[PDB]
Amino acid sequence: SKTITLYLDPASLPALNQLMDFTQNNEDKTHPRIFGLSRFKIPDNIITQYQNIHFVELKDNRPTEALFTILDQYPGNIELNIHLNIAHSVQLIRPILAYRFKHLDRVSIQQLNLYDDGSMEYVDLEKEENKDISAEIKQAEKQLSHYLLTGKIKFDNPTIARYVWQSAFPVKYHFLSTDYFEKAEFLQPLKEYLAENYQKMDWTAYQQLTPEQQAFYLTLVGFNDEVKQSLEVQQAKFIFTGTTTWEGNTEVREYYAQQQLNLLNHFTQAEGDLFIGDHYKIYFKGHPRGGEINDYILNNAKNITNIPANISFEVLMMTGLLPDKVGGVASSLYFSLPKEKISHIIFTNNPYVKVMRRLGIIDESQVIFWDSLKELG
Ligand SMILES: Nc1ccn([C@@H]2O[C@H](COP(=O)(O)O)[C@@H](O)[C@H]2O)c(=O)n1
Repeated sequence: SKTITLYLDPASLPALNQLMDFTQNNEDKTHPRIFGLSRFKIPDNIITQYQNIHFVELKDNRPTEALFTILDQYPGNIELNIHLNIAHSVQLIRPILAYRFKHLDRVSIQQLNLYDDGSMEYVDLEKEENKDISAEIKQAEKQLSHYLLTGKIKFDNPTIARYVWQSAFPVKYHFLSTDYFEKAEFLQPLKEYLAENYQKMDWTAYQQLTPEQQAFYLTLVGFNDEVKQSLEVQQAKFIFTGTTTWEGNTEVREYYAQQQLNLLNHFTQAEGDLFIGDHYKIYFKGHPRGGEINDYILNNAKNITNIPANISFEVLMMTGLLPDKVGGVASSLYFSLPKEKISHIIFTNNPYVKVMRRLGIIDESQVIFWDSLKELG
């Protein structure tokens, strides 16, 4: 049989890891590959070097039936090597299971590689604090069994169902935070259940690539020379991190733009509650989905250097280009940021807060929210 590798991710963290996997394997120019990465366009110069390389759109967190046409090109026995986003794993593998169903003799699942979406997994697990995890796991395994057998999705506990793929396939999980699993006492039954099927995301993998593969990887994530250089200057550096909002509105986006500009000034103005001192060069790392929110900071702020919003913050870590201090709105990027580089984390009782306090990312101090900082200026 042939092995076909599928890389599916609507978000960004998993994509970063999958792109690394691609890079690590990039010597093989003919291994069938199917990219379903909503946030990363593989440039055409790289595309033209590979054969049997395919692309599928995602819609509603699942590949479209365009996937069937790709797969039909491989008439032999095929084994599926699948990389997914943990939070949306159930939906992302739905059409693959559907296709498998129409082709039992030829199509089988080799294994699954699951990666965290971000803070979302943790916030959702935090909400199961009061439940009997052990009982929840068994229900999940049983319901997953029904899905695999009927194609129908029905989970009493959709959060816990994300973690029971062991019962069906060889799987490896890559967690943003292993600590959460090891330290949260109510999750001890999930931890033991997972046994040897998980590991921490290895942010040092980049260091082990050859220099040409590094240049290659940088092209996939879009970390160009111009950005690299401004982060190599020899001066004290602070990066303000932006956030965004789902709420496809305007009054909310606008409000978020205003508050985030205010939060910036609390960091950068002498009268601010968060004032960092006047010995740092200021940088802005807007949120990749910030849109107008990011424009708003660049249009109204003063002596600040922009790090193109599309570049995922974790790329700076991999390339060793982390600044001295990082501050801004609570974000998935703070789960992997070295502790001594945290200036201050602000939020917009609260499970996101509970998660970060449990992980020690924030202390017992007293959470600062958006709306408690006065309008400076
Ligand atoms: N200011 C920001 C915010 C998020 N991000 C990217 O978006 C991902 C998810 O972030 P949020 O949890 O903040 O939505 C982060 O892991 C990071 O890769 C960024 O690069 N810069």
